[PDB]
Amino acid sequence: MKPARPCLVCSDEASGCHYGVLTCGSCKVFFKRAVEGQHNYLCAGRNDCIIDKIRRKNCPACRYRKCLQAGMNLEARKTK
Amino acid sequence: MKPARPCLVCSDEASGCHYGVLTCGSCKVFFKRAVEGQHNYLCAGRNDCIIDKIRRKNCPACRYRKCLQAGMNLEARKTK
DNA sequence: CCAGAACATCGATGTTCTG
DNA sequence: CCAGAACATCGATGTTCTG
Ligand SMILES: [Zn+2]
Ligand SMILES: [Zn+2]
Ligand SMILES: [Zn+2]
Ligand SMILES: [Zn+2]
Repeated sequence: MKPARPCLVCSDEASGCHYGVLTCGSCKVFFKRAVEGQHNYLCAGRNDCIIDKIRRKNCPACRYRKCLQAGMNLEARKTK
Repeated sequence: MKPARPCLVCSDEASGCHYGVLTCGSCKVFFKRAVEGQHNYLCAGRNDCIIDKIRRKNCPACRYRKCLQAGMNLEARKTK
């Protein structure tokens, strides 16, 4: 049992730099899926929901904001 | 005077009087499924999300709770 | 009419592979 | 090493059916 190396968006076990920030493998494909298309989702609360290995599923909206705020960007850990 | 036409739990068009309250196809099933099944429903906000035709999938814990506040009951009968 | 079973669909996640 | 396709298995959800 590992000392956590925590994903900057959800606190679950990071897996490497993904799109510019340490993150587990789910935020990587979440973000990739988010940016490419229609992220018009709505918060059921007050635009500030907690996140954590269970609750990242609850609010897509907040999760997308947490990706942005932590610096994820597509042509990063890449090109120019 | 009373709203008859829409779901008491998510404001989607009701399908008849299920387990005690005017409701839709979904909250009916959801309700039974809540009570009987063992789950993990965890609010990510403050235990007061807006449950509606689209944010209802976001917090099932709050859907459940809205269902008990509104009157749904399992041993509750039939017949118009 | 309604409860409840069936059926079908949503989508997150995890793996392994290439370049 | 990361990006990003493929393809899998699930849990949660939701609609239409049949008694
Ligand atoms: Zn994460
Ligand atoms: Zn939120
Ligand atoms: Zn409903
Ligand atoms: Zn909630």
